Amino acid sequence: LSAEDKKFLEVERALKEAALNPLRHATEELFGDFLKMENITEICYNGNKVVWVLKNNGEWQPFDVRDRKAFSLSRLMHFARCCASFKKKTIDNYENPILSSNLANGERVQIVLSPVTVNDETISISIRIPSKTTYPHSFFEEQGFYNLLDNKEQAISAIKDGIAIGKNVIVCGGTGSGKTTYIKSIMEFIPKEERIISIEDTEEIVFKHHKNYTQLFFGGNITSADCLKSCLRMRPDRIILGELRSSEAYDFYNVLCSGHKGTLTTLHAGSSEEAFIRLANMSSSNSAARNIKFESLIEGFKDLIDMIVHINHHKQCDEFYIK
Amino acid sequence: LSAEDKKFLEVERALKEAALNPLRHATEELFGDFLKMENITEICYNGNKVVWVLKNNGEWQPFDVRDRKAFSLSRLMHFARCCASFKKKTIDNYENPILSSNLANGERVQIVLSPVTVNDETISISIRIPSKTTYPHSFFEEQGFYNLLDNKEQAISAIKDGIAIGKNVIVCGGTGSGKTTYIKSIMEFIPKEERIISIEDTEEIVFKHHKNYTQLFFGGNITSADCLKSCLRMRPDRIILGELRSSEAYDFYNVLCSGHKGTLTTLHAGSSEEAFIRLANMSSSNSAARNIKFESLIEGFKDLIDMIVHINHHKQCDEFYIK
Amino acid sequence: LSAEDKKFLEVERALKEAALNPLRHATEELFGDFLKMENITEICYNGNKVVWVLKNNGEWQPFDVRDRKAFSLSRLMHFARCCASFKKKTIDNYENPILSSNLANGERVQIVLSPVTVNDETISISIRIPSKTTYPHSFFEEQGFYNLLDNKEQAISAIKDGIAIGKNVIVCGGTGSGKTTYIKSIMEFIPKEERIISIEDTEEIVFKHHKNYTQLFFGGNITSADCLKSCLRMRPDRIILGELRSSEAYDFYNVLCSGHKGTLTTLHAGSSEEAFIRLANMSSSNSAARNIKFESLIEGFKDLIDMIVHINHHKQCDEFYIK
Amino acid sequence: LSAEDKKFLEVERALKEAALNPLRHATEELFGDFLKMENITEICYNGNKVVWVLKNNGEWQPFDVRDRKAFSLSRLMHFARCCASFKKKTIDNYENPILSSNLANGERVQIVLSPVTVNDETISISIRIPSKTTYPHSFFEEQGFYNLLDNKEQAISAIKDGIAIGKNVIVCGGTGSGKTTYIKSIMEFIPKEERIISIEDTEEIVFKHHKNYTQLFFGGNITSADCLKSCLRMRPDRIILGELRSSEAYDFYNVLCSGHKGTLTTLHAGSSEEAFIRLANMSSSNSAARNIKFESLIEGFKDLIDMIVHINHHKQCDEFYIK
Amino acid sequence: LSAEDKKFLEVERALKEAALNPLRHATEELFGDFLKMENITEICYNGNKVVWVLKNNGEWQPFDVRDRKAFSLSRLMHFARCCASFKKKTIDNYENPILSSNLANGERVQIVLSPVTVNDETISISIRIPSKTTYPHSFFEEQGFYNLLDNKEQAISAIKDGIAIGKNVIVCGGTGSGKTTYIKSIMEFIPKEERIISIEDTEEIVFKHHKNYTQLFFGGNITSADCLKSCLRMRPDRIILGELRSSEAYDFYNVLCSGHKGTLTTLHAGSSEEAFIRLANMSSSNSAARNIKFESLIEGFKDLIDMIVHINHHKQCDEFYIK
Amino acid sequence: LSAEDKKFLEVERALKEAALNPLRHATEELFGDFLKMENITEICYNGNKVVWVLKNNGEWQPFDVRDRKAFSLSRLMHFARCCASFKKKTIDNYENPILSSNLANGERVQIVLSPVTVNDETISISIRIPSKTTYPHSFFEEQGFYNLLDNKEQAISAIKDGIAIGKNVIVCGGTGSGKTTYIKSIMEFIPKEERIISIEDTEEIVFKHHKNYTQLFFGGNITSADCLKSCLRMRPDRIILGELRSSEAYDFYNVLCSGHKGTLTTLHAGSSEEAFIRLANMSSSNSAARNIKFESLIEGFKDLIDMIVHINHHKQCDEFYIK
Ligand SMILES: Nc1ncnc2c1ncn2[C@@H]1O[C@H](COP(=O)(O)OP(=O)(O)O)[C@@H](O)[C@H]1O
Ligand SMILES: Nc1ncnc2c1ncn2[C@@H]1O[C@H](COP(=O)(O)OP(=O)(O)O)[C@@H](O)[C@H]1O
Ligand SMILES: Nc1ncnc2c1ncn2[C@@H]1O[C@H](COP(=O)(O)OP(=O)(O)O)[C@@H](O)[C@H]1O
Ligand SMILES: Nc1ncnc2c1ncn2[C@@H]1O[C@H](COP(=O)(O)OP(=O)(O)O)[C@@H](O)[C@H]1O
Repeated sequence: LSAEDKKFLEVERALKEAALNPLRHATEELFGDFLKMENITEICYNGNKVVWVLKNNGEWQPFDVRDRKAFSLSRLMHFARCCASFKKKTIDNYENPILSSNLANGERVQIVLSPVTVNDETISISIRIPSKTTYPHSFFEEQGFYNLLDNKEQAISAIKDGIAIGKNVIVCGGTGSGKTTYIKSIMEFIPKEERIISIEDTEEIVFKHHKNYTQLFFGGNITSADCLKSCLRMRPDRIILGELRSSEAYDFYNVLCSGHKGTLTTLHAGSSEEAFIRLANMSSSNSAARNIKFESLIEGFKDLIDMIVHINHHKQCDEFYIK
Repeated sequence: LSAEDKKFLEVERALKEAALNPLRHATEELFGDFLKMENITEICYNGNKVVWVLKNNGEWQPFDVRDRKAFSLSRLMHFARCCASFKKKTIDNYENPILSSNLANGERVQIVLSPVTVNDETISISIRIPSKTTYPHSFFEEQGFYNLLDNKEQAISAIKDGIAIGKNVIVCGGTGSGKTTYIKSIMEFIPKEERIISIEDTEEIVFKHHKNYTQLFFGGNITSADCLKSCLRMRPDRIILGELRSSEAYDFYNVLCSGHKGTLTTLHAGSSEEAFIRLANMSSSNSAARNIKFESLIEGFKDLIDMIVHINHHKQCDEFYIK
Repeated sequence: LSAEDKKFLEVERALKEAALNPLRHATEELFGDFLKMENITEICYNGNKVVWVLKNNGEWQPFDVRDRKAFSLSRLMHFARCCASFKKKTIDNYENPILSSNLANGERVQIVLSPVTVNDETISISIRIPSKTTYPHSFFEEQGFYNLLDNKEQAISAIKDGIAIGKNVIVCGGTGSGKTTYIKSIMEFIPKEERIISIEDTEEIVFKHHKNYTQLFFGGNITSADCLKSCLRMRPDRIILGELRSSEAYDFYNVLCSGHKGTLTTLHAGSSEEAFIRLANMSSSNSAARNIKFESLIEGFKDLIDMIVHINHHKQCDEFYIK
Repeated sequence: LSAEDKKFLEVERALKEAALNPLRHATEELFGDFLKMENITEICYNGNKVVWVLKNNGEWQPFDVRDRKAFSLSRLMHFARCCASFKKKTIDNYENPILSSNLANGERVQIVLSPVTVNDETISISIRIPSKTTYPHSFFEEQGFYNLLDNKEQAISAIKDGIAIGKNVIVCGGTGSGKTTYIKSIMEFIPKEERIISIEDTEEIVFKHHKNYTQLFFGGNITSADCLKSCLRMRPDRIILGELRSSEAYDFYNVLCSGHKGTLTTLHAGSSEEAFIRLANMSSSNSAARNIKFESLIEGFKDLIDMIVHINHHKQCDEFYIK
Repeated sequence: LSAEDKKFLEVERALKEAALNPLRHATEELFGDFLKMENITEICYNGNKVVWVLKNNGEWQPFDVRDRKAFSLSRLMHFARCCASFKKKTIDNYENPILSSNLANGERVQIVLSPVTVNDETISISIRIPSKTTYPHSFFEEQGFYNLLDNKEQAISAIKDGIAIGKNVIVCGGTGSGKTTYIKSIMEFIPKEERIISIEDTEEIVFKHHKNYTQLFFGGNITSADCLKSCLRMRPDRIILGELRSSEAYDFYNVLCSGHKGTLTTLHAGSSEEAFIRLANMSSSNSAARNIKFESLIEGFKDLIDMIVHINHHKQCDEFYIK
Repeated sequence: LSAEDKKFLEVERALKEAALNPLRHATEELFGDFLKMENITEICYNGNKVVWVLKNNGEWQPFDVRDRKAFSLSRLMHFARCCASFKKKTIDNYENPILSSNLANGERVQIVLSPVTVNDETISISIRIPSKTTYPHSFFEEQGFYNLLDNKEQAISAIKDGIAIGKNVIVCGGTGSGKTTYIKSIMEFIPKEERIISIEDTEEIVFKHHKNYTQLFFGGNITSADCLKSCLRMRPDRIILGELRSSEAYDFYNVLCSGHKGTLTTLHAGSSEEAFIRLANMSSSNSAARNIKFESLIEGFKDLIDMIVHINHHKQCDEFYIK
């Protein structure tokens, strides 16, 4: 069937390779050395002959690229153009100086040009590196993930036993704090017989304890809401929503309201209460919420969310809310 | 008259068989062995050479299909196209990677293609098997359906008598819990002299006690609201609405507010209170509810619903709300 | 003037006869025997060779039509097609499987086809028979219409004296309970010098005690609201609104608010209070109500409605609300 | 200048007489005898060979017209067409069976045709006779207008003096009660030095005490709001708004809120309180009121209206609300 | 530069003169004698051979123009046509019988024609004469502007010292009461070093104590809001808003909310509190206010307005609100 | 690489210089002497042969330009056109008499022409000079910036330490008070290791303590919301939003609600409380805020804003709100 399968994919593969190879070459040329670096979370070029890399230890390390032709205005613009085209977009110095796209393997990219940047010779690029490593929960415990807590042994038992039972857990905190890395490690305590369905923007979640699952990805014309809606027609036991953002908020609400089994999700929020308040906000941005009261929404989540885990800028839990 | 009926149906039957036979063959070809299985509730192929089946006992059973040509990419894709075309739709790797359709006999089907799936060689399919068996209420009793209740004899008498009198009953719980199977066995206590009108998507309700009845089905351009609206112009005694979903919620509301006799329906809700809240929500998503207060809607349902029955994940009633 | 009047109507009559005669023949062919039956309220064909008739005594009587060619698929489809065309509509197995229309003399008809009905050989038809008989109030008294009341002689005097004075009365209850038949009998106590204007969908109201009146009928492009609005420009003493349904609700509201004389109307409602609540609902579905509070509407009707009469399924008054 | 004025008006007069004379003849032909009658308030033909006239004493008088060619269907229809065309409209048995128009001299006219009327041979017409007579306030006093009041001398002094000072007065009650006739006689107490601007549909208000004034009439594309808006740009002292209807309500509100001197108007309301509620309602039907609370609107009118006068069906004041 | 400047304006001047001269001649012909009159505030022609002039002493003085050809229908229509054209409008007896325009020097004009006026030979015209005289504050004091006050010397010191400091003052009252004349006189107490920017419809404000200022005027396609918005980009010390009316209300609100320096404005209102209520009303008519509460708006103005001055119909202050 | 960079920029530079040089000459020609002046904040020409300059000490200084050809009407008009064309706009005496644009180096410019100005020979121009100087925090201290406070040493320590920790600070006051100059000097206390991203209209913020940063500018089709939205996809540590205006308010809100690190911004508000109210207002003008309560928005900001600093018209802090 492989031979017969190769002829089946021949046309579609060919079309991707023609569109992606120019971008694979430009990406390696400019950022190969940096994308090879260990424990990095972001790479940024500020348009001034210096590349800034952000380590997981919260430190920014600059690199001089003054003597490289890859950081020549014409090479940078080629790269930008390869990025836009890959996602069927355009980037120019008029109606499209800001561009959102992805590299060949999925990492998100943000490019800005003149007139939006300070001047003529300044091109701005920033790439976000996905969570590509899985640390076992045991590791978190050893690194003292729960030490800033008063009920350390109570937190560690609520998480493990809570998720085994299928409670709706939310992991929140600021960017690059470890939310995605954390939800991944706790998937250990989901029974191995559970059917799991994930909704992501970029492949990050790995399945090492489950054989019955399906990954769903959004982008371009397929929204997050589309996937979630499709997900409900695919009989899941658990639903892992990569991260909440906007209108998906409301659709998420109803999924908890139909009394559905254990949902895992990440979200940007400063604390438990800022979360319950943030869930109501994002939820109002979606049409089918107009006739619903803000207090009605906040009181809903507070009744459906079984536990919230917040993480500070030092990658440690400093609040373990439980209902 | 059968000779004349046959010539009357000649053109429509020919058009359906032309469009449905490519589908019947492909469906048999891939899932014939699985659709023959007993006591199943779902069939899922996760695009990785294994077919997962969900049994009524809540267990998933994997089946290896590595040495089958039916699960070859070209054969799967032929099946997907046959699924789309049957419902006058299209499925492709661009603007239509997600598809909702039905098999020849009604079972709902969900298909996802790349770029939404994880990759190029991954096609995801999931089929939902309808409630095709009728178990007599006596059977539920014997299986200990009400054993988890403090008022067992009181519940069993509220149901039998309540429904004989024509009270508005609702059965909620999660997917595959047995709500449809339950409302079916309960129809025994509806007087045989009652005209019954049902509204379903897939044929599931059988009539073994009633001779005066009409079934209405929705799909495509015909909404559930449409059938409900036609229903009211058909003079029913009882109305069985297969399952509440979005906009129908509000039309449902009015039918209760007009004093109408015993309505029976199913809903996805975690509990009595979550139901009263859920009915208010879905009811707000429909236009002619704009000027209505959420508190007005929730209390309206509370006064009109005579009794709610919730079912856990073990197929047992764990709450018998009565007004 | 009759000769000169016949030539005036010649063209319009001819056009109706060409359109209505095919329907007069098809109607007699299939349902003549049933439309001749005494004390019936509805006739239904479920598409299974049996015609069900509903008696005023609440009993359904089946009739076997297995040996009739009028109930042949081709004869049934002809009938359906004659119904649609008469109201300038279309009925088919695609975008128009549900049809609402009327027979030649006004009775409302509801036809449903495949794919909405269960299958290929099932055509559903249901005809509602209008109130065509007038029972004198005395009759209601003799049949014990008010016996289930604690203040029987008080009810009988409030109705008679109340309507003589011109109070806003509402008759409510479920379908086929006798609301229309009741409002008709009480018209006896409206002074014979009153100018009366009725708004109906189907001619049912007769005038045996009044000489100064005008009947108004709605349908197709002329809504109920249109008639009511026209009615207010025709100087009425009393207004008899056949039955409240939707947007007419609000227009009805203002008619009571301008402090207008005695209005009679029927409505589907389970009880007094469900009525005041139902009047507010229907009233919000009409645009010019957006800026009005639900409590503002309910409190209005409660101040303008002078008495409500509710009727149960046994055709007896079981609640006589008075303000 | 009259010779030059005549040539200036030649083309417009010719165009009006061409369009109005077919109407003057048909109107004379059918209703000449009835429009000559004294003390009438309405003329109705119910399509059944009888013309009903409503006298100021509240009695209806029938007149047999069975042997008149004017009430022949073709002659009635000619009259209807002449009515429609005069106001650049159309009347037919399809999309325009209901017509609102005016006779040559202004009287409003309402015409209804089949299918809206009961049948083919039924044409309904109703004509409203304007307040064409002025009775001096002294006459109202002599007829016992205020005899139903506890504070007779106090009412009669509040009116005379109140209006002399310029307070905002409203006259309400039902159709044909005498509100317009009342506000007319009351104008006696408005100082003769006041510039008065009126807004009517039909000419009814006469000026026997004032020399500085301008009349504004609305109809067709010119709304009441239009005239009110122009009015404010004409520097009035007093404003007489013939009668409040829909949207004008809100524009009316603002005029009171700007401190403007004594406004006089008529409204259809059952009582003082029903008026304050009715003004809030009609005021909400106009856009620029969306963001205004119903309680805000009701209280606004209460503080601004200086005195309301209600009139029963016997043409007597039965409530004299003063602030 | 004057010679070079004349050639620069040659084309635009020529175009205005061709459009304005016909109107300069028609205006002098009909109203020259009246526009020359001293202390007048309005001139009105009611279409009945009499011109009414309104003196500042509140008296209307009629003038007979029966023997003038300028008041011939053809001369009046020429004048009307010259007015419409000047503002690029049209005036006729169909879709444009109401016209708002201005004479050559700015005065506002309102013309109404048949069918809106009573009849065929009646043309209505009304011209408002702008405040063209500046009385020094001392004069107001001598005429006893503050005598009806209990704290006369307190009022006179609050106004003088308050405006010197830059407090937000509002002058209100009815038309022709002296609001504009009053704000003009108090500009004496604005420090002469202040940059002043006015927003007017008609030039009325004079600058006799300030050298650094710019006048802004609205009309046609340039709204009041446009000017105010432009004004905020022209670094003003004080802002004098000729008069508040509608949507400008809200824009005005924000200008006070950004904590901006001393604003002077006039408004039509019966009293202090009617003003705070009127400011909230007009403010809601502007889109960007939808999500703001009426009580939220009223409480805002009440916190930002430092003092209100109301004037009665005798040109005297009868209420001096201070916060 | 500079040779290749030059050829890469050849076409864009040529296009800008073609469009910008006519502007550089005209600008030099009229305002060269004034743009060279020290410590100015605005330049205004009021169309009357005098140029007004506003000095940092709040004084306006007039300069006579009567004998200059640059202020000739044709030369001023050439300059206006050059201003409009540079920003792809048009300025004329019809539909575009008001213009908002910028000079060659960024300074904002506002131009008004007749009919908006008082007359034909009057062209109004006003130029805003950007904060182009950086004064060290120590300088503010020496000038007595905090001397008007009761808690001087407490304010000076809350600022230094507060900002070092990353609290959300806001600087408000009126135009030209020194908010931008203040936030600039305060950046000293932001750790040098922080990645800073700024959003301005005109380049004003300098970076003398930070090496990792990116500037974003908005104008034309690129909104402030756009840059803020791109900003969040660039991984900043601190975000400096030049100044809050309309819609950005709400996007700003969310950024605070996501727990994001220390944001610094400027706003036009009279005081702390006026700010919290002002943030709620501007935030409501943006769509996705519809379903949010004004009280919900005001309290949201209060909990998230860590400290507000207001500045009077003498360039001194007169209120130091801390949470
Ligand atoms: N009480 C029961 N005992 C054994 N099997 C059951 C029972 N109730 C339902 N089932 C089986 O479980 C499956 C799911 O039931 P169904 O009524 O369709 O669920 P729901 O509508 O709530 O998703 C069916 O195939 C049915 O035959
Ligand atoms: N006080 C009165 N006495 C006798 N006749 C009256 C009196 N008031 C009104 N009428 C007559 O009654 C009719 C209706 O009066 P009108 O003022 O037009 O009523 P409304 O505007 O309230 O409908 C008129 O023809 C008028 O001449
Ligand atoms: N104090 C005063 N004494 C005499 N005449 C005045 C006085 N104040 C105003 N007037 C005159 O009265 C008229 C009132 O108009 P105006 O001042 O513009 O008031 P508003 O804007 O409120 O209509 C003007 O023609 C003005 O010249
Ligand atoms: N504390 C200060 N002392 C002296 N001059 C100042 C001070 N603060 C600001 N300035 C000057 O005043 C002008 C306006 O300051 P700026 O920060 O741009 O105001 P804002 O943004 O609030 O309008 C600038 O030209 C600046 O150089």
